Amino acid sequence: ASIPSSASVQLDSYNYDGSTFSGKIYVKNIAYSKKVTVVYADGSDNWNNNGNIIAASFSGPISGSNYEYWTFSASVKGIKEFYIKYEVSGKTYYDNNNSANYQVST
Ligand SMILES: OC[C@H]1O[C@H](O[C@H]2[C@H](O)[C@@H](O)[C@@H](O[C@H]3[C@H](O)[C@@H](O)[C@@H](O[C@H]4[C@H](O)[C@@H](O)[C@@H](O[C@H]5[C@H](O)[C@@H](O)[C@@H](O[C@H]6[C@H](O)[C@@H](O)[C@@H](O[C@H]7[C@H](O)[C@@H](O)[C@@H](O)O[C@@H]7CO)O[C@@H]6CO)O[C@@H]5CO)O[C@@H]4CO)O[C@@H]3CO)O[C@@H]2CO)[C@H](O)[C@@H](O)[C@@H]1O
Repeated sequence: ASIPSSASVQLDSYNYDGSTFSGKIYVKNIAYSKKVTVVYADGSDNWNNNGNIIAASFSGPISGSNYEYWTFSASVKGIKEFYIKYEVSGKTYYDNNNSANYQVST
């Protein structure tokens, strides 16, 4: 029911199974073609040069607003933390939980 005040992209929710990492993200609908991904760090907290990636996809719009929902679920066996990246209209935005990124306590 609650949504982002101003961010172009912001984390709705996330979860880890031990097996599987999933979640939802708030995306500001600024242009039609989008690219929203989650980039996480090693079970050893290694970023692999931003290479541990997980593509999210459009799930549904949020009525009464200029924001929408994207979802991500994938199989991951080792993960310490992550951040969210968003590209549209040649611009990039990020959700890095105010530079600390999101820790996954597994
Ligand atoms: O794998 C299949 C498919 O993958 C890609 O498509 C992705 C998008 O990349 C991704 O962003 C997401 O789209 C969501 C979006 O996030 C939501 O906001 C919503 O979209 C709204 C949108 O916000 C509205 O503004 C409105 O869109 C207008 C648009 O503003 C206007 O420009 C025009 O769109 C044309 C566009 O400019 C052209 O580039 C072109 O694009 C074509 C591709 O060329 C063609 O190959 C094929 O993919 O279809 C594309 C779109 O048809 O033509 C566009 C029109 O034909 O008009 C639109 C309205 O038609 O409305 C939409 C809501 O309808 O929802 C979308 C998803 O529903 O998810 C999609 C789907 O996976 C990749 O871009 C695409 O090429 C691949 O086929």
